[PDB]
Amino acid sequence: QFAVIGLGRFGGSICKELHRMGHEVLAVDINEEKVNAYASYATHAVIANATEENELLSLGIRNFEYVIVAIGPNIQASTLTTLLLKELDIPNIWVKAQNYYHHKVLEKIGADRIIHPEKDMGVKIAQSLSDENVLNYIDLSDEYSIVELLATRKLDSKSIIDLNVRAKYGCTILAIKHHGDICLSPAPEDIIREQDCLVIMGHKKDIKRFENEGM
Amino acid sequence: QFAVIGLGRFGGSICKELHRMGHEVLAVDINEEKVNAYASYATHAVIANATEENELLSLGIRNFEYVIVAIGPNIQASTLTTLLLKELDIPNIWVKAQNYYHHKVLEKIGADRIIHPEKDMGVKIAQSLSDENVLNYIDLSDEYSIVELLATRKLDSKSIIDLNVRAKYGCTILAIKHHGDICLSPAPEDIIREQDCLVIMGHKKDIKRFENEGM
Amino acid sequence: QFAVIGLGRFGGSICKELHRMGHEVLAVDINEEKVNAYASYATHAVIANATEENELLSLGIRNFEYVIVAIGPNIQASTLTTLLLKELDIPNIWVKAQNYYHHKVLEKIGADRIIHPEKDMGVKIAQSLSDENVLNYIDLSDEYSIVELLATRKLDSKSIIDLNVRAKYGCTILAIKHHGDICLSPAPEDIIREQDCLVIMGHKKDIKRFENEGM
Amino acid sequence: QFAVIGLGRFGGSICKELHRMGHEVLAVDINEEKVNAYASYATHAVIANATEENELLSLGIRNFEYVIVAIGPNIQASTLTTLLLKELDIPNIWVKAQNYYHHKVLEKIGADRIIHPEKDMGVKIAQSLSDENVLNYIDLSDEYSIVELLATRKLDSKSIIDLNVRAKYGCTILAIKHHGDICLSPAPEDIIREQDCLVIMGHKKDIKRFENEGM
Amino acid sequence: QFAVIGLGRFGGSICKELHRMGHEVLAVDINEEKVNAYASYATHAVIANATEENELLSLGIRNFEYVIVAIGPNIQASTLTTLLLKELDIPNIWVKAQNYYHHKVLEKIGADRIIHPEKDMGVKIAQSLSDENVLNYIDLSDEYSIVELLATRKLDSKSIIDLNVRAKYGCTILAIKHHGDICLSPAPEDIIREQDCLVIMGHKKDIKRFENEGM
Amino acid sequence: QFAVIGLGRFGGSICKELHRMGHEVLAVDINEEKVNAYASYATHAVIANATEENELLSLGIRNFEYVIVAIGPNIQASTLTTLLLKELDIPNIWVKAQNYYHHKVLEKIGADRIIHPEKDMGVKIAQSLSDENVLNYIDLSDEYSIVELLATRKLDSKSIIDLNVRAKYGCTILAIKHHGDICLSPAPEDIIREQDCLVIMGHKKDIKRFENEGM
Amino acid sequence: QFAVIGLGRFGGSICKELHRMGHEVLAVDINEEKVNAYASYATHAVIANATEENELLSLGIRNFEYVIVAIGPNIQASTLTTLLLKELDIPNIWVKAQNYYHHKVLEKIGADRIIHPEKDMGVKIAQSLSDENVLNYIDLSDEYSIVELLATRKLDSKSIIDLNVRAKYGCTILAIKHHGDICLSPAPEDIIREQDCLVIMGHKKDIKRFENEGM
Amino acid sequence: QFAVIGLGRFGGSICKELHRMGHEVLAVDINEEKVNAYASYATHAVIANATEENELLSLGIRNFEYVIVAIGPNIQASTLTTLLLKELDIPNIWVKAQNYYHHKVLEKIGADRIIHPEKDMGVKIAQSLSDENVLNYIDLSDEYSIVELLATRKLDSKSIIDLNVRAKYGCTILAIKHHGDICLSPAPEDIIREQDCLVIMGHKKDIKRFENEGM
Ligand SMILES: Nc1ncnc2c1ncn2[C@@H]1O[C@H](COP(=O)(O)OP(=O)(O)O)[C@@H](O)[C@H]1O
Ligand SMILES: Nc1ncnc2c1ncn2[C@@H]1O[C@H](COP(=O)(O)OP(=O)(O)O)[C@@H](O)[C@H]1O
Ligand SMILES: Nc1ncnc2c1ncn2[C@@H]1O[C@H](COP(=O)(O)OP(=O)(O)O)[C@@H](O)[C@H]1O
Ligand SMILES: Nc1ncnc2c1ncn2[C@@H]1O[C@H](COP(=O)(O)OP(=O)(O)O)[C@@H](O)[C@H]1O
Ligand SMILES: Nc1ncnc2c1ncn2[C@@H]1O[C@H](COP(=O)(O)OP(=O)(O)O)[C@@H](O)[C@H]1O
Ligand SMILES: Nc1ncnc2c1ncn2[C@@H]1O[C@H](COP(=O)(O)OP(=O)(O)O)[C@@H](O)[C@H]1O
Ligand SMILES: Nc1ncnc2c1ncn2[C@@H]1O[C@H](COP(=O)(O)OP(=O)(O)O)[C@@H](O)[C@H]1O
Ligand SMILES: Nc1ncnc2c1ncn2[C@@H]1O[C@H](COP(=O)(O)OP(=O)(O)O)[C@@H](O)[C@H]1O
Repeated sequence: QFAVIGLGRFGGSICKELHRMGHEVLAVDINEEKVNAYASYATHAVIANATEENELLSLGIRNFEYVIVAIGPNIQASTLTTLLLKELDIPNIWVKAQNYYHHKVLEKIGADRIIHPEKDMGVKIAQSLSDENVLNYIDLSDEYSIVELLATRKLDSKSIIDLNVRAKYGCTILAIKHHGDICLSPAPEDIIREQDCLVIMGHKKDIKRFENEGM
Repeated sequence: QFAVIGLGRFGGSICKELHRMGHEVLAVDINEEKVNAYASYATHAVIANATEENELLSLGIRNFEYVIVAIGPNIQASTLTTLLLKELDIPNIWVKAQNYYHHKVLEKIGADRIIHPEKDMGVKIAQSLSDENVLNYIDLSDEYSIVELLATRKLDSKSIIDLNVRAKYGCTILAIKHHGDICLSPAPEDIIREQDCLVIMGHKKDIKRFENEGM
Repeated sequence: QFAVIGLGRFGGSICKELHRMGHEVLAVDINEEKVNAYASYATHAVIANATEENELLSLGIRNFEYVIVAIGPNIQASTLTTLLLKELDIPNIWVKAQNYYHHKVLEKIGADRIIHPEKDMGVKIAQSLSDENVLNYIDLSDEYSIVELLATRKLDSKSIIDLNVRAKYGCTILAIKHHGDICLSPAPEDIIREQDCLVIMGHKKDIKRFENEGM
Repeated sequence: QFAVIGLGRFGGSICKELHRMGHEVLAVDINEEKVNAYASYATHAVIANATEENELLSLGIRNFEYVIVAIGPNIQASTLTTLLLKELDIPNIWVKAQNYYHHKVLEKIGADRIIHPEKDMGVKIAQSLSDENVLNYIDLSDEYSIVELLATRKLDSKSIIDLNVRAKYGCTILAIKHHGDICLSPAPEDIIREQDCLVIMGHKKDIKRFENEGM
Repeated sequence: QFAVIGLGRFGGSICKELHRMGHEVLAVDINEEKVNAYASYATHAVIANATEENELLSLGIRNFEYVIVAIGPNIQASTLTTLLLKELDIPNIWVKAQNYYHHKVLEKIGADRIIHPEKDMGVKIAQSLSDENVLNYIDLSDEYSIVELLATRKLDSKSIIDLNVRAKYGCTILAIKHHGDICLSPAPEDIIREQDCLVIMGHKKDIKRFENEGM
Repeated sequence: QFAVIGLGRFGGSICKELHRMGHEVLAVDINEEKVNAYASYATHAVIANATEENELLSLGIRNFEYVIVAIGPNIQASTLTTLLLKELDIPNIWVKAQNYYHHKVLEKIGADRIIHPEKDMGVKIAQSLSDENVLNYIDLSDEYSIVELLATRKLDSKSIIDLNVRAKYGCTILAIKHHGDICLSPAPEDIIREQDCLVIMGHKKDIKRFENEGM
Repeated sequence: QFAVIGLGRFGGSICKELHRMGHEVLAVDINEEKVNAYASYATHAVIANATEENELLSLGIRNFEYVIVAIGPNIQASTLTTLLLKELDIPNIWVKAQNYYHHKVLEKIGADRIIHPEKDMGVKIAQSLSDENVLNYIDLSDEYSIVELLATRKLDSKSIIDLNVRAKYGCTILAIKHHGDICLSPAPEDIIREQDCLVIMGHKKDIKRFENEGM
Repeated sequence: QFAVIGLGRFGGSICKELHRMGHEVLAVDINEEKVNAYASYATHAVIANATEENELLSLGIRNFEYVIVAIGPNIQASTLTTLLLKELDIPNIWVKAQNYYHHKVLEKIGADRIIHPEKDMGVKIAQSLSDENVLNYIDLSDEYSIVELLATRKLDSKSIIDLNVRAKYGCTILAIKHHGDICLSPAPEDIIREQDCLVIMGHKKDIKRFENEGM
């Protein structure tokens, strides 16, 4: 169902995680050591030169609905492999881009999805660092978002009804994680202790306001 | 306030994004072309070898609360710089890891946060790939998460009270995005049309169950 | 001014002819024997892998306004070379296509002109053999053309005013070549002897008619 | 009437085009897929080894006036087949040459015409390259020729009587192609717009002069 | 009397051996180093392209009764030269064949003898591996042959009258070579010691029988 | 029992002939086309790189008593393969040599037999040329040999007792092949007709004498 | 007393030699074949992952005064192990360095001695190549050294009092090795024959002078 | 004058040092990063596969008197390179060996010197560790050596005439290094302070005795 062509920092992780989720994955790599190392982290693992189409045919690459092209240092191999896969009518081809150029040519040669892993992780890191409180988040839209927060001393021993976010800031608390224990959709009587995870939901500026005055 | 030591695919993105957000960032790089290219995407841009202590002193690296070590292909510059920075009492040192090892030695030499961009983006892509429906998500913990979904035909013209997720699956719907318009914490009378964004919250396996039988 | 990347049956001819015309041409080839053989048929001759970018940089390939990619047996090397050249902002990139696919991908990766030598030669030869008389020709458009013909016995000792092509077929005679001697824009009194070259100009179907009934 | 022995890039084109012109063609090929692919582009299509005499006899190869030997990568099949055909008293044997040698031995073993498709296409393209404007041409002799030109801005909105080529350069304009529309033997009042096709006729050097000072 | 056109692994050996036997040989080669190296192993040695007729005339190739064409890597030079030699009415033309094809076209263009050295050496080596004992042999017919054998322990100190091959196996012993000393048509009293050469003559199967039970 | 590692002009013939004799042979070749072509001419045929040890182990090369290493274009692969086989304690390793050097290094790395096909065939052809008559022969020693001759008119209708070779020249007639029919150890009354095969045995110079005066 | 953690080209030799000298050594390796191979060349041999702390504790690694970290293929095992050992208060940790980096991080994480085997052996061999005569040497300081020299013809049959190095060049001869026989601190009457070992001692530039004018 | 084929831990150091000494060195490497990194540490630096003969010819490798083969991970490439160099009549070929086997085969294919760097460093460390005083040493022969020592407290304020090594142990003191200052061939009145460098010369076992009872 899934094929990973490059078993490196990026593709190897995709393979390992897909395998961990319970899906069947065929891992490909030109380097024998990589193939051997991911033998336990994949349904099948094969040594093959991705630059030769007949080898791809030998892999039975057409039997897959999703083929992942994760070759980083070599743009040549990346775009060429993507091309060969595009020849074989692969339904979905996802390729890692190195730069603007790579993104462009992959875009033109019919890549289904082009990923800039470092960049996207970068915006995650940037938002996570800009305000020390947010551990993680998800953007529902340009204006609205759900935010995971690290409780400070200002929130210690404070109740949900005490911190009336639903009216004063128009945001809503979703979950509280305390010492690994978790509380989903907590009742107003619940207490928030410091260093705990607080899951708020609402408008970005409003969340920023609550962060400002509340914590 | 923030310093980016490696201006590559990863660090360059962090610098550019931080600059876009309005924060002041000092970009460092041993390659002159990189420094020149990021002159417009940073408050200041300097050519310097991060492995040389006197150069670090010349940068005024101690004046920063956050220093990001993002050097990928060469572990040398990364761990050595991290070490030198740990000597200079940098409050927060965030470093990009290449493998299990890099993570280990960074962990022991006092790295405040170790990032595996390819790995985490890898698992994100993996989750996004396992189900085409999930557009984005956030993990509250090892077991609990909030998931953004792309509504299918099975969910078309269905009401929230019709899809009783709060009891049948123990999950809760948070938001519905329809043609760009957005509905936060929607009432049970609200209708979900296909191709819309559906924000569910709960246990991973339970959300998967709802995905299986519901949509 | 001109660069030939593949010194084979096709590209080698381009190089040799361009050199014969008096233009300065840099010939490239991965095969040393080929490079040696075309040393006398080029301003400069270099051994280089067209698939390696730095080698292209070493060639000073950017200093050329026209670079010809003539690699036949390997589609990989062809599209790859075209790609690398497209990176280096080469003004005009002309590439040999092997098949429909090759034409497509070259088209998408920004090839300025795509040549099917076999095909065009095929149609030229097809028109040349279909009619025993046609020695050569040029197509002005999809419908109109100028045709060179070999005079038969039916045309022997016939005058231009006798063979009134300007009215009977709407075509015009341009030149008559007799025993090597040549007559341009001949007067109606001129005589056409057999085995001579006759240059007619007009519509294809009309020329075919004149061929059918006249000669 | 016509037989094509090699259905490749070259011979396949000859077969397809000949079939398109309305002539009856028998296509031969050692490869079954090729034979199948040209079933629709030929009167008949047969699987046969051109190096085997009895197979040639089985084809009824003697019933043809023109047999085309187009086998490229393998000189063996080409010269051997040509030889067998010369034995069977084939009226016209046309063979594709790979190099100087192939031309030589085909010449000696009684080939009626030896074709270097890449070479001639090469010189055609070469003349097309020396001047960007010339789209096509025909040489009447060593000194005289008819040339098709691409009108530049210098020729825009210019009349034929304005560009007095018949006296100033001794050349004559034959046709003007404007937006696909075509004008044969145009009157001096006619206007030439840029990017149009201009058909001049005369001496090579004179045409070059007109190209130089005029456009 | 003898001319060697290709001074390689094959032709060079022929030249050297013919020269060693006392015959006068003219060695030809396009490579100067070869010509220099075979100067001492030939009556005369000349640098010449065997594909050029005027050079062949300059060699005085017609003055030779035997001309050997030994060019391996290039089928071109071989068949073309053979052709030119056939034009010049050379009495005997012997050419080395590369494959079935080379044999075919040489056969048709009037080669006096076509040699497949590797192949015939192949059957000799095949017999040499098939039987541990035979040092050399000659086939009189499809069924009858003369065989040279290496004496084993089973033949040590055995007399000819002891090994009655003329009646028991119907074969006849011809010669015995002992420590370089040689005995032709030996008398029945003669002794055969091990590691000596034994020359038997008769039917193949019978010789095999004698090998089986005797030695 | 027998393994052929290089399926070319030399090794392929060894394989084919060994197979023809009825022995079981495993053919190896890195080129798939070669392996396919010799599938019918071998017990088993495998695609394998002879320079790779694990592949050799996969072949079960140790199960063979005779392994033939025949490499023409690449001396490296030859000596390396011979080396690996010598490591695996192969009883008999026979290798084709390209030159003196190759012979030396093969000699030192423990090659069991080194064959120069061109050389030996060269001297055989040389003796075949020295005398137009000799069809075949075998050398018993440096001075003594058995020779096969093509009878001329001088020997026509001559009896063995008429041509007293046993006394006048000290050589002995062994066999006469007459119209394909064969006579072994013929009686003195037997007649020799021209164009028949005559098998003489004796001293080289004496045989030459008999050729001189007799035929 | 001594523990060798990596049994490769470097560490294996250390273990074998230390064992040969009579010291007790515990050899460690993650590879079972290596551990088995060095069972006879060590007091004890154990299979263990040097990156796993509990395994190190199981080894009783604290009971050793000297632990050698020689792991080649990856910096990971080396620095991580060195780190763990520095944690466990190992008295002496000597580690093989891969590059400048490895040296740096080992230096900072408290490595007692960092070895560049290739670097030092490389510069020694380099000295052996720059001057063919010097077989070996040792540097007492930046300026002074003892050098072993290979006697040339210029030194043949020369006496020590003849070559007054102690006064003319300020260097002193220490030993003369002749045909394996050795003379320590030789008297001025002793003779030096060519191809013998000559042990000089003094200033580098002075030794170079003596080499220049003397030999 | 010197060529380095492998720019790794070993060969790279040789190149750098040879360049540092003032000699001209041509550095070769199949990896571009290595070639670029050693551009400043060599007269010339080239990307080339050492296993390809024509590339070696292109390098002008024959123009060198010394060619160093330093390729570690691939024994194949090593021996093949050594082989090709042996073909080109290179005067001196020095190769790094990986193991006993490699040493053997390099020995047989005509390697001029075979180096095991790690082994020698291993034995050096082995001698250096039993007694901390030995910093370094040199073996004059199997039995005799010169040793550099670190003076202990037992040697503090002791005179040369006090420590009569020339008679009691048969060894001779050569030099004393005190605070960086150096004394060559010191007089018996000279004093040795602890932790100073003491250069002894004599028999290995005797030196060991002196170390045991004396220091
Ligand atoms: N030509 C090729 N064919 C097949 N696989 C390749 C080729 N080139 C590189 N790879 C594989 O791609 C991987 C690249 O990994 P890496 O450089 O870490 O990229 P990323 O950072 O995207 O993971 C390597 O593990 C390598 O085995
Ligand atoms: N010692 C050093 N000092 C300063 N900058 C360095 C040093 N080593 C590497 N760099 C810089 O770090 C950058 C690494 O970027 P890149 O390889 O793209 O990392 P990633 O792939 O993680 O984005 C390079 O542009 C380089 O200039
Ligand atoms: N990667 C490459 N880099 C440079 N030159 C190449 C490469 N691959 C092939 N070539 C050259 O291209 C030529 C191919 O010529 P050929 O196959 O005859 O094409 P055509 O039939 O169009 O002339 C060869 O001579 C070869 O040397
Ligand atoms: N012996 C043969 N008999 C018949 N057809 C052949 C023989 N050998 C080759 N062919 C055909 O000739 C074609 C060669 O085409 P190709 O190599 O593309 O030539 P070119 O490059 O000149 O177009 C192949 O499709 C093959 O099927
Ligand atoms: N056109 C030619 N004219 C003369 N000599 C030639 C020509 N072409 C090749 N040769 C010679 O033939 C030799 C080929 O030898 P080789 O390849 O070893 O053949 P073989 O393996 O049959 O001995 C080369 O040394 C070359 O000098
Ligand atoms: N490294 C290798 N491993 C295995 N087979 C090889 C290798 N290199 C070449 N070969 C095979 O050897 C054959 C070469 O045969 P050829 O050059 O005809 O030798 P000969 O002239 O002795 O017949 C090729 O068909 C090729 O498949
Ligand atoms: N994590 C580990 N724990 C223990 N031993 C290891 C580990 N990783 C590698 N080794 C051993 O270290 C040895 C390294 O040898 P080698 O690669 O030759 O290094 P070098 O070239 O520095 O001598 C290998 O034999 C391997 O068995
Ligand atoms: N086939 C090859 N041709 C040329 N250079 C090579 C080849 N294979 C490896 N190399 C080079 O040899 C070097 C190997 O060095 P390394 O593995 O560090 O050995 P060592 O540690 O003994 O120096 C690498 O830098 C690599 O670029």
